[PDB]
Amino acid sequence: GNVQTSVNTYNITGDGNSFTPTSDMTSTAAPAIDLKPGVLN
Amino acid sequence: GNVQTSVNTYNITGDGNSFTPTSDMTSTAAPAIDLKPGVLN
Amino acid sequence: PTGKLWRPVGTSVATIDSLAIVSDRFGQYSFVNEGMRETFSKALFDINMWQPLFQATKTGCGPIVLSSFTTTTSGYVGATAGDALDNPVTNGVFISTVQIMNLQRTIAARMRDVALWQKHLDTAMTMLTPDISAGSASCNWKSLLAFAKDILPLDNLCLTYPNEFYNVAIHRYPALKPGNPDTKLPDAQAHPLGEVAGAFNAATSEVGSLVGSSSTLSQAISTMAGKDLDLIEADTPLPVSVFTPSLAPRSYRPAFIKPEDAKWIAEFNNSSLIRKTLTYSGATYTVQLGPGPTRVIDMNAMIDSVLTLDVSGTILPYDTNPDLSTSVPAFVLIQTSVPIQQVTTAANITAITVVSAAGASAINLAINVRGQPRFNMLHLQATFERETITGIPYIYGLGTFLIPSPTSSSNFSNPTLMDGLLTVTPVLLRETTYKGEVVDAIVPATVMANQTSEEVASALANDAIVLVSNHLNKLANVVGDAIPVASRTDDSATSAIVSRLAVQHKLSQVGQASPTPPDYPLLWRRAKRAASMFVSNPSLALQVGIPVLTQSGMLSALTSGVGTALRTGSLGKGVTDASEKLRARQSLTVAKQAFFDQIGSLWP
Amino acid sequence: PTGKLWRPVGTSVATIDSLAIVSDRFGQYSFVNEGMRETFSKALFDINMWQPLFQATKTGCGPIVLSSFTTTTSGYVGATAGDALDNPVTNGVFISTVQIMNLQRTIAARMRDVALWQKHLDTAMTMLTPDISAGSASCNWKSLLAFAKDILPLDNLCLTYPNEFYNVAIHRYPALKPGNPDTKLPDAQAHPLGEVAGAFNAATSEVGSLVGSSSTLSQAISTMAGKDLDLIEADTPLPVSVFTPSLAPRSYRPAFIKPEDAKWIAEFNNSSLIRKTLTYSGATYTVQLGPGPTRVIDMNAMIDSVLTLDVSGTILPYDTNPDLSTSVPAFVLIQTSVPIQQVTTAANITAITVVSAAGASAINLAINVRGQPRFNMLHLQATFERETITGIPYIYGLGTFLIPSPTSSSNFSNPTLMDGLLTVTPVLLRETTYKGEVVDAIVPATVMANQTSEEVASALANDAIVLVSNHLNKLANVVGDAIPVASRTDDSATSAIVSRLAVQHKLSQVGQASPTPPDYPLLWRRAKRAASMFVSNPSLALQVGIPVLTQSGMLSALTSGVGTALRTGSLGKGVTDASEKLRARQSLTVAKQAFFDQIGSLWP
Amino acid sequence: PTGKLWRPVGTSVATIDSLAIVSDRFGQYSFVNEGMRETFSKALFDINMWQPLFQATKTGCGPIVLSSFTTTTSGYVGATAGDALDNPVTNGVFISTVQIMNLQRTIAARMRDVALWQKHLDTAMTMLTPDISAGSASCNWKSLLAFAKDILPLDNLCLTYPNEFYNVAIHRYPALKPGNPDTKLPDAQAHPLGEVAGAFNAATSEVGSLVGSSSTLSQAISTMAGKDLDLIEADTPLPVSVFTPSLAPRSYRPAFIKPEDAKWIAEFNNSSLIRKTLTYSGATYTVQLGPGPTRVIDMNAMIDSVLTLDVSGTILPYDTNPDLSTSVPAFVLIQTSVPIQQVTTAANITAITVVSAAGASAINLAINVRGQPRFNMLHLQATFERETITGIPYIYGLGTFLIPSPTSSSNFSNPTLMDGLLTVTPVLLRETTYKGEVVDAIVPATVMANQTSEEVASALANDAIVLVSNHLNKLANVVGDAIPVASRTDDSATSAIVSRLAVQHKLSQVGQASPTPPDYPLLWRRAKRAASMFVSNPSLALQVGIPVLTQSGMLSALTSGVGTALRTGSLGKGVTDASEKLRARQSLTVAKQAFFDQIGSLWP
Amino acid sequence: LQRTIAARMRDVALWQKHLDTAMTMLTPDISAGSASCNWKSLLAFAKDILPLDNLCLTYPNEFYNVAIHRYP
Ligand SMILES: *C(=O)CCCCCCCCCCCCC
Ligand SMILES: *C(=O)CCCCCCCCCCCCC
Repeated sequence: GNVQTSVNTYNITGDGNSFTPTSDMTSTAAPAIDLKPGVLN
Repeated sequence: GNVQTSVNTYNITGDGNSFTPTSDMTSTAAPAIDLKPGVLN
Repeated sequence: PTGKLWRPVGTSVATIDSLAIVSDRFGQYSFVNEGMRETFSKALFDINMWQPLFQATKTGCGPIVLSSFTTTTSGYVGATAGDALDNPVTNGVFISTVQIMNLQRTIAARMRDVALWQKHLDTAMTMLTPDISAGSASCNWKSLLAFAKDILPLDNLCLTYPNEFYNVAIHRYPALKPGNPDTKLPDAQAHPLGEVAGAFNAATSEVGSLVGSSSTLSQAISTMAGKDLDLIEADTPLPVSVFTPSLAPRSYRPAFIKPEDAKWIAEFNNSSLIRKTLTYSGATYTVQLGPGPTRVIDMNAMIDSVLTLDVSGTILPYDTNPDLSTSVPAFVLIQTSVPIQQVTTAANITAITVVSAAGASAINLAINVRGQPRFNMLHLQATFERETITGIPYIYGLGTFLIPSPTSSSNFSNPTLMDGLLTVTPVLLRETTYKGEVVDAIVPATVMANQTSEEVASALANDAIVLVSNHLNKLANVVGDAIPVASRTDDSATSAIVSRLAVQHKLSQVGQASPTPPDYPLLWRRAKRAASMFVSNPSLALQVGIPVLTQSGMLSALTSGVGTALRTGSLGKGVTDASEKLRARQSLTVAKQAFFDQIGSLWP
Repeated sequence: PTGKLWRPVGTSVATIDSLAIVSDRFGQYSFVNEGMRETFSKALFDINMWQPLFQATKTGCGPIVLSSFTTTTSGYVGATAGDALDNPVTNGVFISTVQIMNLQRTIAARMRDVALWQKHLDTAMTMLTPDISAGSASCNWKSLLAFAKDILPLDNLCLTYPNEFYNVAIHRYPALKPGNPDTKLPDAQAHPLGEVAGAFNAATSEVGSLVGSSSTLSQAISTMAGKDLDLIEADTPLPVSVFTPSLAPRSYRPAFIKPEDAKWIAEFNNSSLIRKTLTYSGATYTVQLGPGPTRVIDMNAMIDSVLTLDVSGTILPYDTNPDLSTSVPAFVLIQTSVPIQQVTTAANITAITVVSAAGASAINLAINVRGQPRFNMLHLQATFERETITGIPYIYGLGTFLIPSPTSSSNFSNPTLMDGLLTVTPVLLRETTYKGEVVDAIVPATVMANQTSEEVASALANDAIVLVSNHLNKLANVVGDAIPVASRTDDSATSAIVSRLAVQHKLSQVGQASPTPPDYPLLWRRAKRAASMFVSNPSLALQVGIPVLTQSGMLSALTSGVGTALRTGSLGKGVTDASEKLRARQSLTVAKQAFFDQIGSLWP
Repeated sequence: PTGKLWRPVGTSVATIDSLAIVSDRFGQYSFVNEGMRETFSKALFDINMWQPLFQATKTGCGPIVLSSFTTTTSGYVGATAGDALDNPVTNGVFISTVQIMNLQRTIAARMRDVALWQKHLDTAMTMLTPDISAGSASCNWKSLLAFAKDILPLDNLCLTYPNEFYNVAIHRYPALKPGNPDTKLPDAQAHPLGEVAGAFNAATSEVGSLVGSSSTLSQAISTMAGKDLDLIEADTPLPVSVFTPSLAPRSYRPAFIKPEDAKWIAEFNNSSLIRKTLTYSGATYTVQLGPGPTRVIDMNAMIDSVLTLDVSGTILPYDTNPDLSTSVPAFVLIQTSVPIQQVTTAANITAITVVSAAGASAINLAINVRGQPRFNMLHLQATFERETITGIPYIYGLGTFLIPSPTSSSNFSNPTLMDGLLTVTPVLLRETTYKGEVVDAIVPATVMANQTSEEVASALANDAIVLVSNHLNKLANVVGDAIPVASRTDDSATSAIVSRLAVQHKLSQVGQASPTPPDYPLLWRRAKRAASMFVSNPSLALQVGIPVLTQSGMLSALTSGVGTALRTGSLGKGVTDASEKLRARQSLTVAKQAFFDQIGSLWP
Repeated sequence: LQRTIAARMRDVALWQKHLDTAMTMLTPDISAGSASCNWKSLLAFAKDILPLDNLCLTYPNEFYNVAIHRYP
């Protein structure tokens, strides 16, 4: 967790972070991208 | 394979054709076209 | 915008009422939003492709432009006057009803036309696997052709139009590269109409196949949200409906199932025999309840099903005790006064109804199979109904024998035909059964590590256990499928569990010398086999005495992990073992190149 | 528009045949329609996300803009000169072939890169279930971190780049809200790149989960149209193909199946024994056809399959009648002159072929398992073929014994090894079997309520019955799945049936005193268990004597209901029991909050 | 573009750093790309539809325009400053986080609202199958209505709002055509809001149903790429993970399985008996290894599983040899010095551990079922672990009896309880087993035609064979499903094989008189049953001695054919037997028209 | 300049290893006079020997161009 500083806009051990799940926003990237023949073109 | 000539831009027995699969372009047409109620509209 | 187009019937001022679906002699113009043109274009595109075969065979009628079925009207387009008012579209592209009819029956008529040819092109195309998945591999064209000139059966359509099918083909198989006319050489690149799609399906060596790994994920995501794998070990009443129990009729072998191993089956454990009588079809028979305990299906705790006790291949010793022969085997209910397991003698058994006898005695149902006469496969069968047993505190279903005359010979026989394979089929899903009671809701978490080794395999078709097993089984295929719970990759699944074991083993160490700092290399590995043992045999998580898996945390934990795990797979999840997977694909293309080499010699 | 872009050849105006694909050295420019940019953008978007990890580890090469693989050409873009003429596009955005190659191998190369890291981020993320589905629940960050500082195994990648992975993470888990730099406090809202998608997956308390309930429907709709559940009880010839019978090899236990319970199996019901002889491999053996009826597999009405009669664990009494030992058990065909069931004595049996004997007599195949010597699991096995039995009116497959010397001891034995578990596997799907005849088409409606209790379980692998069972079974999972046939919600399924019962019971009341006005509360409930009994055990609808379900209306009715029922579910079908379902999710988040509370204390 | 919108925080000059997610009091504006508006519009569109029911019941709040949740900001929109710099969008349409919240909870709240009504509308709509699939068929409206006025149970919502539900309905069922106000007659055409979608689902008589045939293909394509059917007979090491083995616990019946038919099970084939002793729980018992060979589960070659030997319904002759009674049946390991199958007498058996005994002797576990006392269904069960047997060259699991006192009576008994149904469940997927060894990778091609008839059915739960069977089984359902391997259509599957047979039979003819020119009509037909026999029983392709199917070419061939075959089906694949399929649909509509005719009379 | 030369150094160190098992797999180095070996054969030969997991079979004239600069 050693301080970095600019590489990325947020420090991990940074001031006032906060792990806190909300039933409201179910974390998700993009897995189901459609590529099948008919659907991709 | 009898010569045709114009019907289509390519003769089958035409000069220098070439069957040659490439792992790169998996042949593909359009089978999975989406038509289900919600998805077609 | 979307929906049918509307226009101010009252003119000029368009309010939420001065509108009206602009219908007319053509039907109603429905708007053709951007994406919906992608489909009808993608559909027509796949037909235009077959242009060279439509002319050749004088069918068709020219290329089908989607711009022939639409129009350029303008107005407000919504689903209802109210909301259509907020979509003023000018010169949008709408397709009138009567048109939405042709673009339909045209794509349908043409679709048949091509579907046919397209089938001939194929039996010839795939008839020489034009698809490899690692590196390349050619096959000198002359041979290839002069070869299929053979194989192809005389009723194809690739022999009547070679380079009328070939031109259609070139656009579907980037394997066949036509020789350019003004340099008389191939092209290196292959330009099939499916240019992009075909590029994005190739098994890319970096990661298996985007089209594969992508779906195997969205597929799992579907299930995860669908069945309701989430909430799999929820601790609170849940309607059986929430478990979508279907096609669920499990079969057994009672007269073997211990009474304590499955509440729905009590036994007459009494000293002597309990010969009773009953006038069935005139003739008087004697139900036995012989020497042994004679386990009988209890009626209460028996969800109005369709009990069908099959008695076949099972022994039928009418050879020794002649007493057995002559007795028509039959499933019979038995209402007892005092509760069974307390019912001593005949005077105790209230009444006995032959709910389903087998016509013809035990000497026509037989069939000699090497001395030991067996039972000609036949199915006796009641149709128990929750309320037909209202009030009646004690009543049991028993597939016994109904001896026409008890004797000394049948004094150690005990005619319970229950050794047969009985098949109960819950005929009324809404109601489940648990621990012997009939309910309308389960409490998942309750059924975990609460059954015993066989208090599971002895479950009753569509009972909590069988439901809290059908459920885990889905969640078991989502992990088995999407997540890599079968390699040393300490995946998201076996990872969710490891965090529980830590937090658990960590507080059990709090208070007292704490001489043991948590392990972790040992915890990771212990939770790996825990998550693995689950994917393996989903059931286990119900049996009391299973390491890790049966602690309240896990599962409730696992699933919610596996959950978010699927909702992030990326696309290149296939990178897992995409090395040996790749090396195996090159292995195949090397062997397939070997094939083309013979096609290339034999038919020069 | 769609397809490759085309400009004419001769020049000037472009007339069909004057237009050719504008092939370029790089490749042919194929148009990139609006939606197809959504994908390649959605794919690149998921890669750019990992920007902070690409720089950290000096891989990558800057953010991948999709605008680096395309171009701004202009011309006519279609699938063929003819139709491309109706898509004049100006300065459209096309991607050349050689480019469609990089955007491919780039997204592939980068996809590997991230697929790896993305896997480490995960074993650490899901390693503390950042996903709840009811209300909230925090876990003081310090602890959390100082905790994973432990668990995470020394070879992750979340320990080598904490806030290089954290920055990637913040965009995937709206659970981790980074503390704002100039107020040093969270944000309430969480802004992960998947802003919308993640919003629309949360288990919304009003209705289960839109992403779930939506798919569970489109999923069912797929099947409904696919297999051809529609037309499930159609009354007219249907090619077996229409039933896509696959992976279909059912196994039995003949020598038990009554001849009338399944046409494909006749029996030699004759008075005495029928000892015949046959020189097999020199040695002369005697086929027995012993005391009992000896049910044998008939050859006609036997779709050229792969019969594999297994004889194991089954008794082998060579102990008593020594006659039995020494005889090599073997499956043998038996051509009889007079039809079986009319074949009295030896002179009647034309010939007997040992289609597959077992090397080594019956005293090496044995194995003592408590007195009663069993059969060492071995599989005899013919490969019956429709025409190898041409003309031959009578012929039967019999898995008998082939005794090397019949004696008085084997005078009541009857060596039929058919008591073994035979497994026929139709090896030629196109041809089915019904009521004893081989056909190419079924008549669905005919097979409904036409089999008996066991004229179903005794069906022959890939025969109408087994096909008209594999079919109902799909339709049974569409209702079981999508429709709520398992709650008091008088669903679309049990509703389609109720309307039939009414219309039915209503005309049966017409003519005569009509003293009974139709019920309805009783009809709704009767049809509810009818639709329910179906979802339960799809099979039943074939057995003669099943209430409601077996009348011609139903099914043909049911399906077409369930049909339209799926094509309207809406999206919020999950509103069903979305109350207890919700209350169960809060139940889990309360227990998971309990977990975070320990992570929060133990590791302060 | 896509992602959140950014703007030059440093003003004017927007570089790859002078950007910053434009967040604020509303959250972060995320861009709403063209297609993502299709969804939220398609979702809102399906809600607006229910407008007439929202006003009627004073709920709702006016029509929901998607233009109420968005905005018209402008800036650069990407996933990260770097890539967002290449998407300058002006006056794009973004939805702020707090808005992405309402459009969410609104569509959710409204979704409940309608989900309910929408359910009532249905029990009434489908309650008269408004959907036929061939030709038309009316039902005079008066009757219809006056009819449902009955059936519909008193708690619907279609009785409280008839033409408040009717107006919602008219837009979902193009069956109900409302009578036009100013000509008081129908309309011929029916204009339901789902105008297009409903047009493209009708079972078009040319080809089954586009929505069906389309999916049945994309569905198969998913699998083909997913599981990894491709590479199905790859000849090279493949991680077991590549086979996603899940929910895989197979059960047997040892003490029957020949040792050579399955390496994981050796037998003590020794002359006399081998009575050993062992102090178990104080009391001294004698393991027997009786008269017969007593096949025992070998421990090496036994993937650390969960062996659970069930002993029930199986005979228990304590009646004769009294020696048997009193002995507690129990699964026991047996470490032998000299390798088994070479272990002659007691002094040879190193030690014997009772890994799991059954409390209570053999006279409480019994239960008389007609003379022959059976075993009350009970499950003994070890938990074998790879390494608990480290070093130990010879050790075997044996479910024997443990007699408390061997006698002359038990001199021909042999107490192996292995005749029971043992169920091994691999508890650690990563490791597989092949030919007796434990491995981490299979070599597919090796397992083809390498097992014997029963060297397959005797496979050990999660062993190469069982894995190279679970795999073919998927590929078997892709062909069975998508491809027409069940009609005389010489499909792409049976076609890929035919080309192999030719190329094969053609070179075997090269060199020597070549008196036989290849056949083809006979080859097509031979390969048709080969591809067909595969779809039928996928397994066979593992057994030595199967025509065609087991030559190295096929399969590796088949799949790669079936592969490209699915990636071209077109859409109208349903044209296959779309004639009888059509004629069957007309058959149903004729019978359903018959129904409407009664609804039309009974309730005039 | 350090971690780049390091990251890239890995990248090449790998390929550079495949190029080699194929290059030295035909001693491209003599130390007295010359000695050729007709290219066709040479290539068609290594097309064999080289084990299926090299990287000189997946990029022939993508490795060849790297090679030409290391083997005179
Ligand atoms: C410094 O690296 C100390 C360890 C703190 C974080 C290491 C990784 C564990 C936390 C992950 C944060 C990013 C997403 C999980
Ligand atoms: C003339 O027609 C001789 C036969 C040569 C081609 C006939 C069909 C076989 C080759 C197919 C080419 C088009 C796609 C397979």
